[PDB]
Amino acid sequence: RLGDIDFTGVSRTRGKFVRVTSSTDPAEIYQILTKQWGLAPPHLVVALMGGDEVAQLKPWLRDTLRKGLVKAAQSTGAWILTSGLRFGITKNLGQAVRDHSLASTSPKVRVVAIGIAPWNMIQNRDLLLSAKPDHPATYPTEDLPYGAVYSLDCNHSHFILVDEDPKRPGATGEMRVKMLKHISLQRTGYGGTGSIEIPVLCLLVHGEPRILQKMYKNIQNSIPWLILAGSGGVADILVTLMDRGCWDADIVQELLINTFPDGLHSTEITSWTKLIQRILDHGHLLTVHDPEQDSELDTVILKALVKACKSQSQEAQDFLDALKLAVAWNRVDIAKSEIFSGDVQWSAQDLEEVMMEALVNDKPDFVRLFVDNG
Amino acid sequence: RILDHGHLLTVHDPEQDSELDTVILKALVKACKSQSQEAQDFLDALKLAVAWNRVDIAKSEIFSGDVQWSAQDLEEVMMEALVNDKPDFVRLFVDNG
Amino acid sequence: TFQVVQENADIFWKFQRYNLIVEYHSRPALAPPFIIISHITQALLSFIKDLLERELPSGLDQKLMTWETVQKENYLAKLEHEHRESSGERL
Repeated sequence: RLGDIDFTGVSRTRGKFVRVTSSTDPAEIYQILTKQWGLAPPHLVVALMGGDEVAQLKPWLRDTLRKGLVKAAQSTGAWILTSGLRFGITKNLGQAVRDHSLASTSPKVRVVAIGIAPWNMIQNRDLLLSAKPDHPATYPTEDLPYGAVYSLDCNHSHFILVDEDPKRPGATGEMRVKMLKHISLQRTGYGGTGSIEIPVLCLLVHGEPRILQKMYKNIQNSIPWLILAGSGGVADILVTLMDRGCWDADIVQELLINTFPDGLHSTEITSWTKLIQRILDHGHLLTVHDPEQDSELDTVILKALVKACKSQSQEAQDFLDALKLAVAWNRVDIAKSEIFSGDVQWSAQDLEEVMMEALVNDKPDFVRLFVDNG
Repeated sequence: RILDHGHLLTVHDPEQDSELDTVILKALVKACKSQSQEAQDFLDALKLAVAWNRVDIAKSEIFSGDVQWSAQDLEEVMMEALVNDKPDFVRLFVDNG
Repeated sequence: TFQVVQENADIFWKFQRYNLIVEYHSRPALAPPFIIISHITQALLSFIKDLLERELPSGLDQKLMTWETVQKENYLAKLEHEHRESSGERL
């Protein structure tokens, strides 16, 4: 069921949406996103996995995060997967995406804020139940309180509304995980000639213990994660344990109890402890972003992606996909530090396509680097 | 018994710091913070920090993680910063909800 | 006086040129003594019944406002960055 939404409020904007069930194949959803709605295959997918809690980020940290994310996404064509609900970090991030879209003089690269929200958490769903192809449904925007129901953000251009699964109350999370896994196995460009595998990345902002299962499932699907240093929720636990260097059951139990005193369930605490241990067992898929120190989100994104790929395999072909990504963002220093450091042998035939991409994309630093490297 | 308190004691070294107002504000906020952790207690200290246009001291001490600050909490302090020609505190309060 | 004035005289000429061009925008296309035809036509049209200073649709106006805000943010960020990389601040 596909329909268009005409938001009514301060700014009149038109947005698309589709109702989808938990039994749907993600291939169909990706196909309709790419073709039916005319969205080009993204060069970068960033998924927000938090910010819906009662506690919110500081306005300075929120603004830094939104500015860094938009700046990193504007280099190429990026998708920002969030819950299409006007609340928390999602509202401000969608507003920043919309502001960048209006102010972008080059429509060649587009930052699209996709919204995946549960159907039962939609305010005035009957208003959009019409979905007349000739007349798009009119939807009013209201800043509801925390509660348990929100209104769709008008700044998200496209939506993926998922119905609740009668089996388990995790339909939206499973759908998000499946969509991320399916997107991670696609090609960046229209054809598989000079196109790379789509880099899918997840961002954590003040997670709750309920999302640990979904985070571990994503890690099992082998997609990198970025953790905010000063987020507030599970992000603090993860960054503290990684700073400590080693994780033990007592330490993580104590930290989880201190950060979430309201959570008092022995089985739940043990399950969360096991989930955290298995999550940290990977490590190469985990990365810390500290806006106070680095504040360069694109640098952290590239470092996380190349770290994940390098941990995956040592073949030079694996780095070549990462090398193209490093070229695309004109981060020659990151490429020199990570890809071109001793271990990886690089033949002339290997660098032919990458040299073409650097030459035709007006990146002279990479041209010099490739000439200097055989 | 005097040193048992400690939070009420502060050292001023004119050779090193020589900024008496900074030491005074630090001592006052330290005493109040040791007294209680309620945000209302810091609000009286926040107004004092505003009055001396010491935005750095306020950011270091009052606005560091521990103390939750609601919009209704900052209304009067925002008024004081706005009407007293302190723009740094206006920026800080706008950035803080 | 010539040496002191020339630079300000150029700017003043540009400022005056704005007003003169605005003035020629509304002027009838027929030079006098012909201009009487234009005046009669204008009076008759008034009795019977602007490239500059234009009004834009709501969507375009909002887009331009957001674009100007983005440009202002970029300009302020550039100023802050150039101040941060200054020799004095580095020292």
